[PDB]
Amino acid sequence: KTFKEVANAVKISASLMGLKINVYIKADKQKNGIKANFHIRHNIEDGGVQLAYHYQQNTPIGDGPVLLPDNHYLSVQSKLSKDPNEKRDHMVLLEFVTAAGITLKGEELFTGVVPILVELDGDVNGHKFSVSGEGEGDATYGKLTLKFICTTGKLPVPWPTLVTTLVQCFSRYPDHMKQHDFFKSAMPEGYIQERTIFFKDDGNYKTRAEVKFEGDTLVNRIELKGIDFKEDGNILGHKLEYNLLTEEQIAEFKEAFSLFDKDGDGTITTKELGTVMRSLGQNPTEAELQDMINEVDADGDGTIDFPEFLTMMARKMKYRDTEEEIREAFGVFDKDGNGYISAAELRHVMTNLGETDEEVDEMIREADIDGDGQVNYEEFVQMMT
Ligand SMILES: [Ca+2]
Ligand SMILES: [Ca+2]
Ligand SMILES: [Ca+2]
Ligand SMILES: [Ca+2]
Repeated sequence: KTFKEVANAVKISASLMGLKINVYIKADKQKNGIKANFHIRHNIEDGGVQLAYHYQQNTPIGDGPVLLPDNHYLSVQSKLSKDPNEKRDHMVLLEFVTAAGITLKGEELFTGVVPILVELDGDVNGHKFSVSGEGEGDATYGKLTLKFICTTGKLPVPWPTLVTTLVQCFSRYPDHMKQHDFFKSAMPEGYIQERTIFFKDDGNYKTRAEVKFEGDTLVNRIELKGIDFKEDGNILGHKLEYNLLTEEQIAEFKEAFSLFDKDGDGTITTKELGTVMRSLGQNPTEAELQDMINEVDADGDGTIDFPEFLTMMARKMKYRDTEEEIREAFGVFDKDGNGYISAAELRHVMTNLGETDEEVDEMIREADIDGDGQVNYEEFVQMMT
């Protein structure tokens, strides 16, 4: 087992304990609708991550009865691409969205393929823009395919920052979760979707959208206002990467999986998760272990099977680690907090994980760029590439 593999297991253990990557939906009885919260992580060019914290409210347009759900989440897989024959400033989007997080007439409008139209008018720090999108949704699979054009010329913000704003009625709700689909229940009259999106260390978007059928088209009409942005920051300075899977990356995912799946049955149970977390000096309760599993447990059986684990690792490719998360993983090895992983510290962790003085020294010696016999933060980072 390499230093890289053990560090990777340590990061995934902390991710399973703490990372919240889903779209969390709650009933809002006062508004006869829902609230949601989630965050997005945008990759900054030449390294680092820009966090976008989303707060959402949805309220029905009509007086008809709607479904108010139990707490649950949407799990989003999105791919951004370019149309090689498109000269206009554009974004091609493919998304698969599935509801989970509940353990084991409007819906009728979504059993086939539904044309979509999106229209956005934006104003960020007084830079105005418009976007038009079209494509189709196939809620049977939770599938969206859209192409968007900036109709005003050059988009003054990165396309990725508009993805969440630019139709959750296309989400796939599993059969055991159909009563919890507010979005389809509000159709065809539709819903108002409002957000505030906080770009950490930068300004915020405020959005208001009407999502409803106009004939047999699902239309999303949006207004967006951004205030308090930095003209040279990551958004108005265009410093976010547009978009982002090797056999090697998959094999690394599997090596991590097999450290949790100690009985080799192809699933990770609360007991198995607990065993690893206790070995890294955490002490989660049964209820907390069940909540960790729930974040990843697509089928709601109460375990993480192998494909569930690989889906989570694939989705985590859009959630680049923050300094604070990497410092936390470093800290599991750097138990005395002095900024240096000693051979003693690496042996303590390796031992606790059930993996010779020469083998430990050898591991240090590989990561130890500066030759001091210890691993500092910068060397830890470099070792994980
Ligand atoms: Ca197992
Ligand atoms: Ca499962
Ligand atoms: Ca230390
Ligand atoms: Ca060193």
